[PDB]
Amino acid sequence: NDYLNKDLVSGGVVVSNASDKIEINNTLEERLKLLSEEALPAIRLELYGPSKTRKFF
Amino acid sequence: GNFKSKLKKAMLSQQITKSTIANKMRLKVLSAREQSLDGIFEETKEKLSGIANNRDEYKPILQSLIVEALLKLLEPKAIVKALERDVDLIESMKDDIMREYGEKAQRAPLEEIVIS
Amino acid sequence: ESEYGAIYSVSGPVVIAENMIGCAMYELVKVGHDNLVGEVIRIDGDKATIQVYEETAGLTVGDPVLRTGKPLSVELGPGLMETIYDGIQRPLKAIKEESQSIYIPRGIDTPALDRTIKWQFTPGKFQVGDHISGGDIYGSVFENSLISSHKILLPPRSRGTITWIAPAGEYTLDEKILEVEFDGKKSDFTLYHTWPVRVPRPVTEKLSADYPLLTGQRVLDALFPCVQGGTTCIPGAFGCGKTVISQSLSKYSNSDAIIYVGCGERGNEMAEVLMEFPELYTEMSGTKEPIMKRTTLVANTSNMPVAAREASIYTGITLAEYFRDQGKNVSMIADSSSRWAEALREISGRLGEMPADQGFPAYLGAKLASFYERAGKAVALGSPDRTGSVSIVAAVSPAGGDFSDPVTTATLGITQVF
Amino acid sequence: AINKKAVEQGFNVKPRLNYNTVSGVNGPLVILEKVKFPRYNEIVNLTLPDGTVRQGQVLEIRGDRAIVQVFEGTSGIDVKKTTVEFTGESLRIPVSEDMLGRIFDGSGRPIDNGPKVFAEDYLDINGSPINPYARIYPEEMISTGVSAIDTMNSIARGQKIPIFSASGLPHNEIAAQICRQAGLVRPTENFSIVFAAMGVNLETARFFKQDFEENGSLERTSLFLNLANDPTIERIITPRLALTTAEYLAYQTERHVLTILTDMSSYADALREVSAAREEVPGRRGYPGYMYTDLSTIYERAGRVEGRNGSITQIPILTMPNDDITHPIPDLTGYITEGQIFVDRQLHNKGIYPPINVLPSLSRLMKSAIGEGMTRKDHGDVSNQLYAKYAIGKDAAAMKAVVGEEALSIEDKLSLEFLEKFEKTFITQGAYEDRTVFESLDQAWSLLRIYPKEMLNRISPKILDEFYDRA
Amino acid sequence: KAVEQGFNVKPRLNYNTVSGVNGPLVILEKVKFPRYNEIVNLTLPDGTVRQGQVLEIRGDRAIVQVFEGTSGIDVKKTTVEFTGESLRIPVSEDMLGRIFDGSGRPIDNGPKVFAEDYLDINGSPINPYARIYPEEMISTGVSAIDTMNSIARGQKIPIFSASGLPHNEIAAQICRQAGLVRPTKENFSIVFAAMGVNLETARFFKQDFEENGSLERTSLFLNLANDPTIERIITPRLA
Ligand SMILES: Nc1ncnc2c1ncn2[C@@H]1O[C@H](COP(=O)(O)OP(=O)(O)O)[C@@H](O)[C@H]1O
Ligand SMILES: [Mg+2]
Repeated sequence: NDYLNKDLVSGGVVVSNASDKIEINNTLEERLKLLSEEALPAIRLELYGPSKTRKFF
Repeated sequence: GNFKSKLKKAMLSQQITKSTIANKMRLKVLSAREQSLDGIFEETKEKLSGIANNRDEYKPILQSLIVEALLKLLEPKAIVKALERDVDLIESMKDDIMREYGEKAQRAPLEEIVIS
Repeated sequence: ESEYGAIYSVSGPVVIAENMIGCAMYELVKVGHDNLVGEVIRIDGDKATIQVYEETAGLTVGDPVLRTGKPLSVELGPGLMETIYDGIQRPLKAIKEESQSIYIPRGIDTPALDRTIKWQFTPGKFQVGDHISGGDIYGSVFENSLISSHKILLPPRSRGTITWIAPAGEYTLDEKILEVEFDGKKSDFTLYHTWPVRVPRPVTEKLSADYPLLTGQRVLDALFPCVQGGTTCIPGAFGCGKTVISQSLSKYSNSDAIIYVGCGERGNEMAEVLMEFPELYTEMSGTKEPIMKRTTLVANTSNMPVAAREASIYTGITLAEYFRDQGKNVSMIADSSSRWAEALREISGRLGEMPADQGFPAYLGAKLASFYERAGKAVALGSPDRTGSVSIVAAVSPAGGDFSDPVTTATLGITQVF
Repeated sequence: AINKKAVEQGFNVKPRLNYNTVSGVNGPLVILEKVKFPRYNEIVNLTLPDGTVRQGQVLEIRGDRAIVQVFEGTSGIDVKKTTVEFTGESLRIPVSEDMLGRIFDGSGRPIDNGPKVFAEDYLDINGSPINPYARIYPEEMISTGVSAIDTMNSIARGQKIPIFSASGLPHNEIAAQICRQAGLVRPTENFSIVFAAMGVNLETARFFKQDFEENGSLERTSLFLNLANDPTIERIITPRLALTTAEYLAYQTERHVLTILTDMSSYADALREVSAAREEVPGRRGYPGYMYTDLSTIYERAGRVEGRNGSITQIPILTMPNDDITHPIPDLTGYITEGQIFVDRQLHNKGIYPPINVLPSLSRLMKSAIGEGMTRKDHGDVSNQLYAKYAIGKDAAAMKAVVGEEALSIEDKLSLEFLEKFEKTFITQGAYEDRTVFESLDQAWSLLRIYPKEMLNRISPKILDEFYDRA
Repeated sequence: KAVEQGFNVKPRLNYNTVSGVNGPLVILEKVKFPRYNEIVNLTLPDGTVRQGQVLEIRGDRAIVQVFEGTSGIDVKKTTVEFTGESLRIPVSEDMLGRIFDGSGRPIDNGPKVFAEDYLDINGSPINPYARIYPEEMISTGVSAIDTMNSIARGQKIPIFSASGLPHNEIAAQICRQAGLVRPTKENFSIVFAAMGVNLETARFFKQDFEENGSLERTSLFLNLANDPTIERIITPRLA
């Protein structure tokens, strides 16, 4: 009955265990927040292309 | 000085050879005694095999061995590994073993005996 | 599945795994999904404590733990000289080509000895139908111009009658070279064999060491000489010259082979050995030949996994012993044994054991004494009769430069040259 | 090329478990219970009741229990309302060539009022040990300008050589001078400087920032600033964020990196604090028994690797408690590092700068970086003779302290003259003076000319013929 | 006689209930009437047999110290058989002139000892009333000992040495030259136990016994530095 804040959440869910002490914030906003950080190198490669000075990985 | 040291070494070599011969003779005596004892035990093993092959004379011994082992275990249920020669002989004496364990342990008779 | 337990606890190098019924003490296991090598050091019901010889970062509770059923062992055969290993007998050069990286990948499994090289095997004095015991030289391969005859020894604790023996020719390590029957069961033997690193290799007889180990240093040769088959320690603070004495002895000593163990020490010290030894030549064989041709390196840098330091030491000595079984005079350089003691101390701390002097485990002195007893001049186990020696030269790094260090106190109690 | 397309799999969302199951807080450490498949070295985010997010590192895992060390401290954390989110990864730093010319917190957060590092990669800050087979032995000599270093403690590019100093000595000035004047003796450009500060007072940070800014090297310097009033435990990751950056610049971008790690003694203090929270068996003078390995994982992140035209030259700065070189921090640092520059309080009091005492100093890579084709052929003999005569002069000064000047031999008086001239001419240099190694080896021979040629017993006869009379 | 009670067979319980192995110690869980200080035989999965001493008992739990080490021991296939006695050594006067392990096993290629008795290695404290006060001086031959630190026959006096010092040579000289100042009317028998010594230390002592003809009078118990460590806790009591 504790519905998500619509101003901050556009979709998705927040799942939790019975005791309500372990949660997973699987919301579209949270997923996008994650993707914005783990996917940053890929985004930079897509936008500005390969770097010129980097020779090894 | 070198000459004196080397003569001392020669004398010590002589003495060590004597001591080593004496030690090998002593060990020869000890090994002969050990081999005599081993022969005695080999004859005892052959005699034990012979007695075990005599079924009528071997049955009381086998019962006593089983009951002694059960009394040491003091378990309600036991397993008995035995020669395939004796499985049939043991099967005919399970009730006797159970009752004898019960009386000799001053405890309720053994619940169950498996024959492995 | 039956051999698979699960990680229960991870703390530094120490992993406690559950459902490990059937594991033996000091048995080798593969921890995690990358198969990190480790050894069981404690059994508690179904839970086994394991010292992992690799980095444990990223190991999760529940990860698989495989029981290999074998102890930690080294592969012994042609292909040991000129090679550098990492402590658990992994070729660092190979690791570099396969990984194609400047690091050492976690849980990388690569053969200790090169299975692609073809060695020119020539049979020995033994022929089909003869009786062969452990340690008997039943062949010889040409490894390099310096080790011109690498002798193929029947593994110790092996016996029987030679059912089949290969002819002279070029064979890879995996190709069968001998077949010996003992009790109707025929055993197949190749150019190499495995030996546990924690059990010293047998000898026929340990002899008194009486020939000098000429290190090339005036002060060491004259005032404090070592013998071939002797045990030496070099305690000193940092910057005293423990690594330069060790490397000078590796370069110029009269030993036929060198096992240099860089135990918990600088990677740069291993880089300079690899760079310099190929450019230094010896006359022991009668012709100028790089000394790298008769040296093996076992490197566990200070920032490599700590628990592997012990392994490296036990690897080195084993390799040394192996070459002593061939009638060679080997010097094994442990630089430094204080780092092995510190690794034991760290594992003991992670285990919550009662500390001995300066935090070290109460069993450190016994371990050092047992390790140093593996040096000596000896008559090889098999035939033909041949005499070898292993000289252990160990650098000691006392904390603060104080020779009251427990490691220094144990070593000086063990060794014969100070 | 398409190598960077391997960055793919970065487009992946991994939902994270939030745990409102903290059980206890013991100083730097927080215990979490009922964790699902805890990961050993994982990094977790603790959201506090007031909304601030701290980071912690899982130090131990046991079944469902996980022990986490929180870098920013555990003050304000409560067992009842603090939440912990498990990221499923180890601590990583975002790396790009744009980190140069930026200033970051001790935990990596930019403090330039600039943007977040637009990551070209995410590198695990613990790194990996370099394969010893993949290393190159450093042999390219860096001319630091200081004659006490370039003639006698010759630093090679890729060397890890700390500065052993004390509380009040001018080690910051010496390090700044080295950063200002370092370069190859035989160049064939500039060093990229990675500066990590652990627990330094505001004055040190201001000094280093001003010195880099004046010198014009800030445009290629990346600063990680943990200050004396910043979280203590954070200092455990500051030298790893810096070195991980250096390893990126040096080995993946082909740069030559000079790494300054100021006050490794504060890093050792933080390590001791964490050890004390852990209830561990303390080592000598209370530091953890594993401090050697922990320091090795920092210092051993330097050198050169095969097939890559970059390098990392470390210069840790290490304050010796009570000026005692046998303290665990300097003692262990000296067993791990390839030499040490010893800043002396006795020379500092005597007005000398740089107060470098050459006798306790060492460069383990000098024997290979100096010589015929690399510096000049007199270098190694001239440094050995200088060391011998300096030690003899110290002995003669001690002897004079007892028996007076009148009783000294002729050789002892020559050694005293050498001592004063060596300390007040060759050792003494301007804070902005740079001397070529050929200028410093011409100053060395003038000191060695105080003695008859037959007293220079450590200089080979061929070198003493060619350079003694030279004039 | 007393030896006649030896003609008795006492079967042994073989347990296979090992529950822990940490260092020297093996914990075994479901013992029936565990006995303190009792000696047990551990059969390993490999099949080799080792010996252990029960260091503590608690209900059905026993803690055993394995003399030869716990390497290779597992909780599944390792069995432990309880002998029911403490550690007894076989003793004959034929032991003189022989060499044994630290555990008392012959290493001179001779046969086992044909026992005249099995004597507990812990002995029994001597009645202080049954003790005689030693007063017969032994000429060690060494002036530093005879004239200023004179040893009486029956005295317990160690040699406090350190490493790199000739304490083996001093002890060998004492054994070589020892004798009464005033002979009563014979050479000492010698019992030499070595714990964690080098191979050359044992060789030195053995060959110096060779050279002086005192080896026929000697029993050696050689636990060298390459032998099990815990076996050193029984070597001095067997000797
Ligand atoms: N025998 C020697 N001859 C010449 N220089 C030496 C010698 N021993 C040491 N050095 C010099 O001192 C440095 C420190 O010696 P090193 O072997 O690293 O000692 P440690 O292992 O005790 O730290 C060497 O790198 C070298 O520059
Ligand atoms: Mg060293």
